[PDB]
Amino acid sequence: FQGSHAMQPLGMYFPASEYTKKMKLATRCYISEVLKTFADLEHPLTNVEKNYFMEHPSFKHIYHLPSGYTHKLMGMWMLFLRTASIEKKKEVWFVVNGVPIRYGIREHALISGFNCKAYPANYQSAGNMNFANRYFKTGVIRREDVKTKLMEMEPARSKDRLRMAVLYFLTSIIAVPTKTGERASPIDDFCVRAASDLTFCKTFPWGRYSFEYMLKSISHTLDHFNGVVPNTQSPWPVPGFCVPLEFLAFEAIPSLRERFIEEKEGSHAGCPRMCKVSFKRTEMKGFTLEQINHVLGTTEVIESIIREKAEEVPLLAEITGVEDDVDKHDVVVDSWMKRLGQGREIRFEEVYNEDVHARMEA
DNA sequence: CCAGTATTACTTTT
DNA sequence: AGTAATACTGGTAA
Ligand SMILES: [Zn+2]
Repeated sequence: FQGSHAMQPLGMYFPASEYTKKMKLATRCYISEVLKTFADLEHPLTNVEKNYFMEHPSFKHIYHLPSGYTHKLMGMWMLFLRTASIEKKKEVWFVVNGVPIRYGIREHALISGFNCKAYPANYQSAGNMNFANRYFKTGVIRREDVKTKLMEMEPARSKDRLRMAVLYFLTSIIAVPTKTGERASPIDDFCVRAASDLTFCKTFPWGRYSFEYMLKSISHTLDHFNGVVPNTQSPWPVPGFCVPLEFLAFEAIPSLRERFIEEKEGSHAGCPRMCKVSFKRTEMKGFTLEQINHVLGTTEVIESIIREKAEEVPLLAEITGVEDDVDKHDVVVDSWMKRLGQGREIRFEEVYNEDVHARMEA
C-alpha cells in the first residue's frame, strides 16, 4: 500500500489550450514608489519615523528587497492558467505538470515574512476617523491624495505624519485600489481608521490581510477570463501584495529556480524567502511566458507544499498561527493533504502529459 | 521590439 | 464602478 489515493481536481479554470497565451498583467503594489516618496520628502523622515518602517515586525522585509523593485509576473501567470477548481476558499491550488501546488496563508508568510497570525479581537473597531478628518474633507480619499498630503505635511511633535506615511504605505502596498486618475477609487476604509493607532499598526496581522486581499484578486481575475485568454495589449490588473505569488513557482520548482533565481548576497537566513533570493536579469523587463514554459520542460521535480528550511522554523513560529483555520469541506483537497501528510507525493500523469504537450510540442 | 508600468477613455451598473 | 485603450520606460537586438 503505497499510500492513500489523491483524487484528480473536479475541474480547471483554463483548458490546456490557453497555456501558451501571453497576457500583460498590471500590478498595484507600489513598493518602489513608496520608498522613493519617503526618501525624497522635502522635510526628511525622523529616526523614529524611519525606524518605524525599517524595524516593523512585518514591513522591515520590504527594505530587504532589492533597490528599485520591479515585479516579474509570468511565473504568477503560468500558475494562474493552472488554477484548479476546488471547494476551499482560503487557499488556492495550481496543478503544474500534473503536480498540485498550494498557495495558502502559510506560503504567503514563508515568502513575505509578514505577520499571518489570527486577527486581534474585534479588530475592525480599531481606530477612529479623527486622524483622517483632521486632513481630508468629506469625499473620496484617493491614494494620490494620501501621498500628496504626506509630501506637504510639516513635520512636528504630533506623530501625525507617521500616521499619514503608514496610511500611504498600507494603501499603496497592502490593500491597493485598482482604478487610478482623477476618478481613482477610494482607498480601503479600514486602513484609514487603522492608521490612527500606530501601536495597533505595528502588530496587526497584515499578512493575513494582504493574503485575503490577494485571494479576492485571484477570484476576480479567474472570473474575468471565464476560461479564455484574449489576444490584447491591454493589461489586466491584479492588485495587492503579489510578491509571494511572483515567487511561488520558483520556490516550488527547482528547474525554474536554477534558470531564473539567484541567492541574494548577505541576506539574513532568518528572513523570509523574498529577502534571500533575487530574479536574474533577463533580456526583457520580465521573463516571457515562453521562457517559463520552455524551462518547465518535462520536469517532474515539483513541491506541492514548499518545505521550510531549519533556519526558517523560528520565523514561521512567530508569524504564523498554529491555528489551521476552518474552510469549506473539500474531499479532493483533503485527499491531497492526507497523502502529502504521509510523505507521499502527488502526480496526475494524464495532466502531466497534457501540460507537456501543450507547451513543448503543440 | 519587449514586459512592466502609468495614464486616459469608453462601457456597464446603479 | 468597472474595463479597455493608449502611451511611456528603459532596456535588448537588429
Ligand atoms: Zn528580511
